[PDB]
Amino acid sequence: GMSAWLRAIGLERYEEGLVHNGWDDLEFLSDITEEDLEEAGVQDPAHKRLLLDTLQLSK
Amino acid sequence: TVSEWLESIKMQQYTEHFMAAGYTAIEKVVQMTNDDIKRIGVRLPGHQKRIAYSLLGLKDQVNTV
Repeated sequence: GMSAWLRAIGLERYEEGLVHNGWDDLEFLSDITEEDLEEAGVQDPAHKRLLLDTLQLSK
Repeated sequence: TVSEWLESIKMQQYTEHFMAAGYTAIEKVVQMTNDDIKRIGVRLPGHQKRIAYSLLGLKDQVNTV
């Protein structure tokens, strides 16, 4: 999953939230959209932007 | 195939319940509304969107002759 992934950015505490939506896999989470984010509770602009940053930071 | 859809959206584990509920083929999968989704074995609010959203596309895709 994205346990150590979100750890590097400091979002580890969110993991489980993106688990109840099926984004608990770096198989398709690596190509997640801003739309498919808010559903996991990640509706906030800063949070969405943060996760998008991780897509290129950690990849 | 239903499998490719269910696996691409990371709903892999649902295929089991899906096919068991008679929705083994796309034509039937595009029929089941939101209620069916929740009944077959979907209690997660998030999965209730991953499937529903994608279903909307499938329902429209088959309508696009």
